[PDB]
Amino acid sequence: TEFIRFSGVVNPRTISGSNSVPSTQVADRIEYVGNGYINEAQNMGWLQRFFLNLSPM
Amino acid sequence: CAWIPAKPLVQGATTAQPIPGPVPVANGSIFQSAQPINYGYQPLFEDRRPRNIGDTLTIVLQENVSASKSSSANASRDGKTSFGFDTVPRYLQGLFGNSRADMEASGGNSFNGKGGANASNTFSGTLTVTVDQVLANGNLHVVGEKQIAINQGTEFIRFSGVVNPRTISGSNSVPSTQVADARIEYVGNGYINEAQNMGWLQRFFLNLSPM
Amino acid sequence: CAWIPAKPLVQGATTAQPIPGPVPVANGSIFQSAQPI
Amino acid sequence: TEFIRFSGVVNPRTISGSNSVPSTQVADARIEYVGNGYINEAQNMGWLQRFFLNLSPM
Amino acid sequence: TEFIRFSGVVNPRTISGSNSVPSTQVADARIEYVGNGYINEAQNMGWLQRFFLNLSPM
Amino acid sequence: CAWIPAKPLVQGATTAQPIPGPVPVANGSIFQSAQPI
Amino acid sequence: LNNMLSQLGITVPTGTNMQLKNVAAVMVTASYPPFARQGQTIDVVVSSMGNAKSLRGGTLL
Repeated sequence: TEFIRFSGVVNPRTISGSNSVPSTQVADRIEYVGNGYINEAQNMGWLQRFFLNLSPM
Repeated sequence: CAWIPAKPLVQGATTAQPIPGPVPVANGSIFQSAQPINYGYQPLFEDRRPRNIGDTLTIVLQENVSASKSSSANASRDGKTSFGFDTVPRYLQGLFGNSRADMEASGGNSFNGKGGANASNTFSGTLTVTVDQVLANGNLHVVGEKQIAINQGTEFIRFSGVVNPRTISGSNSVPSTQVADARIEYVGNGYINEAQNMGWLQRFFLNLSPM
Repeated sequence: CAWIPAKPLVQGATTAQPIPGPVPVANGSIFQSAQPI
Repeated sequence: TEFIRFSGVVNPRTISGSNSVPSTQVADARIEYVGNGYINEAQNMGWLQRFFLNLSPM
Repeated sequence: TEFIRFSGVVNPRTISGSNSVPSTQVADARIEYVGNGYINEAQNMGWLQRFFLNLSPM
Repeated sequence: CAWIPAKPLVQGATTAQPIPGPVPVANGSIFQSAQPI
Repeated sequence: LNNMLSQLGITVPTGTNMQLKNVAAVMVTASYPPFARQGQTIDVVVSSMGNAKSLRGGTLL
């Protein structure tokens, strides 16, 4: 599954026509996250992450 | 064998002796009736749709169904880390003097799954059916069969369904797609049909043999 | 086997004998109703 | 034999002209297109292969 | 079998013409398109491969 | 196996017998209502 | 017109010219009076709907 979440503050004067407002006109959060093994395959892995954060060079 | 007794599908006499008719009544008229059979009312300008049990209707199958389904998924992860001095300062020899800190590692995980399915059928025949009964709303239950014996076997084409007496267009014809409860059978007999059967052992293996 | 007994999906008789209809009422009219449903 | 079965709820205003309505306009659309005989049997996985698919690692 | 399920909240003013509204105009859009059978089973990772993916270093 | 019992997703009868309707009221009108819903 | 013909028992093929000029689609409006009885009759107003030129001696069906 994929979750797309949006949050912000919209001034009720930039809304144009068909109740649409570009995200660039919204003040204050965009998340596009996934689940399942498809999402799991994009994680570094504990050992590789530890080496990246600690291994010299 | 070809000499085994057999009954042709067109059974009974293939001839009819014409009836002489009725002797005229000496009523002074050259015209003579012929014992009218049906006394029911028949409209003139209507499309002569089937209306009673014995009425016949023409069905154009023109069936064409096609369904497809596909799905796929994949997931690939690849990583490789390395670290090595190959030359260690004198002051750092304590921690990395040997290959103590020298490290190398690799890892991979690839998965790919796929699936699909298809199902299509077509039918391009014409079969004349007969009304079986008249429903409460006026819909007609039509059932018909046709047997053809080209040579060395027979084929039966049977149709059944419910036809609304308003989709019949012009020459008493209605597409099969407009018939509800469509039951269509096109079966055969003889060694030609027998050759298309799997066989008991192959069928058992197909239904039971692993893989 | 192909000789195993089987029942075609189109079961029942494939023929219908037409009904003769109702004898006319001697009301002096050629037109005769047909029992409206 | 092949059985094509349809079920759903149709609003009596999307029916256009010759008593026809697209399946996309029918709510609760249940569509089945199934088959029988050895033709359909040949498209089944098989017990052992299905067990391996559902249980065998990787 | 495949199940396509949709859920959401639709403002009764974006419905245009023939009772149609784009999914992008529906709030709380929940869309599921799932499958069953061995076709769907073949797209699962497998217990051992999933464990290695979630735990095996690198 | 393909011979295991299964229930098609389109369950229940696939046929509906039409209702004859209501007998007319001898009110002198050819038009007859149909129980508005 | 095709629906009426089919109901009467005539099914015109879907693909046809059907270029007639003796008929006009109309809207009929009536005033249901209070305490209306089943057998009573009321006056109606018929107004052309499409591009009919006139309804001089027409018949509402």
